[PDB]
Amino acid sequence: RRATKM
Amino acid sequence: MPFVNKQFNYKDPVNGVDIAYIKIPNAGQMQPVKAFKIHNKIWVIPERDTFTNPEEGDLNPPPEAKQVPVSYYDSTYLSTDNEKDNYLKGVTKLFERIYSTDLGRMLLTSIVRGIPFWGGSTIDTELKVIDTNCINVIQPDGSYRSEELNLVIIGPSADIIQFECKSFGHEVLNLTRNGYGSTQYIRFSPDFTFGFEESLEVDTNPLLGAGKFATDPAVTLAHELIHAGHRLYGIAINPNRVFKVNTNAYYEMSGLEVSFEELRTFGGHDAKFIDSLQENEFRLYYYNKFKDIASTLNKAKSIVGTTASLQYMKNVFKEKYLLSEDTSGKFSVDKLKFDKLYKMLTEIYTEDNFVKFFKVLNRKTYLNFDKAVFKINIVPKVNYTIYDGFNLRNTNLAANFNGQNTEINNMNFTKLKNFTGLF
Ligand SMILES: [Zn+2]
Repeated sequence: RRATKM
Repeated sequence: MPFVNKQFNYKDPVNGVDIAYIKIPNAGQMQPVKAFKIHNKIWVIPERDTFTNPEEGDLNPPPEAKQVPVSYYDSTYLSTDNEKDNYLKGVTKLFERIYSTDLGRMLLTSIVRGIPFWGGSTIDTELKVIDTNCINVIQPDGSYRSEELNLVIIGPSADIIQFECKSFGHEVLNLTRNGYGSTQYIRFSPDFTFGFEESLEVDTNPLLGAGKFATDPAVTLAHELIHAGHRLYGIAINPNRVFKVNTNAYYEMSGLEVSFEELRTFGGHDAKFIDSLQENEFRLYYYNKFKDIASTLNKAKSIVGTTASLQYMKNVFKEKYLLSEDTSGKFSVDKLKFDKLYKMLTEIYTEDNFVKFFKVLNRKTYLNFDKAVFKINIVPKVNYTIYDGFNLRNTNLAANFNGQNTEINNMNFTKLKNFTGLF
């Protein structure tokens, strides 16, 4: 996953 | 030699072999989509992903006051043949950039060898493939043939910037966590990239920065390929195992937890948040899984199908899991070899190490805040190359990561959305 919800 | 021997054009006529209409095992219905096999065991589908998840087939964006801060919607992206042609060429170029590095060659080699285990049979005396690790290819005569594959690169679903590794599960088996492995579908786009800030205190702050530097898309793809590697060898860490971030005040006030699987994948200092005891726990757990696969392989007597011989398959998995074989021919897992393979897949293949090989600027941690999304076009050589990415040699963009500097190399980036201050 490219990034967290941030 | 190149990783992709043919420079496919989206409009090239189908041949039923490496350019064909296919259907994926989504346990549902779908019209066939045009796909391209760019390398042994690897396919690219230039379509938005409305297939792997039936509940995610709508590309239309909900009302304005309903959208998540870090997200980007455009129902029309990747709908035309020209876009699909550029998508195919962009993805191909990134595979070449990755393959041109020693680390990339190592990772891709591991991925190709990581054939999902044949554990679909209900009787332990015969090995059988799991159909969800295959795709159905339309042959020249109009009939369908089942083909096993390890990886598929497909366009994103509704939220264009939510890149991730996806795979079909089993009724009882946890394929990505039981050593078996499963075909991986990576939602990804080479037509956009993200901004980050050069100062750590700014990059990890939700209120500062506009995203001055652009992430090299080759790193972004490598990140997903690393996850695919873990999942193909069935050693991904359960997403329920997370780090309750307590090293960032802003993360803390939001109670955000980041999975160990993501920290491991980024590597560097991020990987250190996973303590030694838990690290040993997982290592032993997967060692036991490789052992069970060895025991299952021994009980096997026959093979299902006539595509390959039992001797061939038993050997294909001996090479994948690097098992040992005694005089009688029985298989066993060797500690040294297991530790070496496990370490290669989890510690050598990391985002941080790829940054070193590409010689680019990149986020220093996964525990930061997104800044912006940019539209880009890496296909023209005057814009981006296999060897230098955006930092073109013998030009003003060669030094100091000037090619990734969106302010200096402004003609290569169009900012579509700012995320700063919206968290
Ligand atoms: Zn990730």
